[PDB]
Amino acid sequence: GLGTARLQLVEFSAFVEPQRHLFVHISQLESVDVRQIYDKFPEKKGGLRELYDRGPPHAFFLVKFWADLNWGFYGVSSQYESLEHMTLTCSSKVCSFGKQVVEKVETERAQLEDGRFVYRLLRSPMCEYLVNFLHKLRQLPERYMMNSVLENFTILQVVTNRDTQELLLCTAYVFEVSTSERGAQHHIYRLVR
Ligand SMILES: O=C(O)c1ccccc1Nc1cccc(C(F)(F)F)c1
Repeated sequence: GLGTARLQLVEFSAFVEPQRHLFVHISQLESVDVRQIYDKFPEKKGGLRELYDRGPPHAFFLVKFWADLNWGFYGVSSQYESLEHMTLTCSSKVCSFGKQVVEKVETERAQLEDGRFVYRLLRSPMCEYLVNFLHKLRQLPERYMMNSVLENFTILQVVTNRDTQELLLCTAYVFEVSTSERGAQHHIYRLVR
């Protein structure tokens, strides 16, 4: 599972609507050495290397997506849950060739449902930089070219307890493209050193 004692990812998805199309989808464990990816994110140092030093290390995950790009409103939907009532800050950074080019900061209040608290961030509009980027990527004539382009782009999500500023979840994403026959796919990994 992608999660800690305090906070779990229930569902994640990114999509376009005119019946929607999902680029990637997680509905709800191998490891990887964070040193192998230090370079994919800034040495900002709000990038990965510094965050990991201050831990906790069990809070840090890597997701590799093989996206489905064969298909307007662009959106992202996240759902988390916990047994504690919290307020969350969710920070998402896009990084391109080592440099942070987007930062999006959102908060969500716990909601009571079925004996647990859920934190629903639903249909957030995907930022414009990403929509435009996806429209170009969609044009490329060959899957191997898309992957070459995508090798230089990563996303980092940082979820903290807003009232204590404790990190609860830190997730790095990296991306390739799948063929239409093989649909979207993901693999989740703990990060270690
Ligand atoms: O959608 C935005 O505006 C977004 C902005 C900054 C950082 C991440 C963002 N969204 C996001 C976050 C995680 C994964 C994906 C996607 F999977 F769509 F690429 C998109």
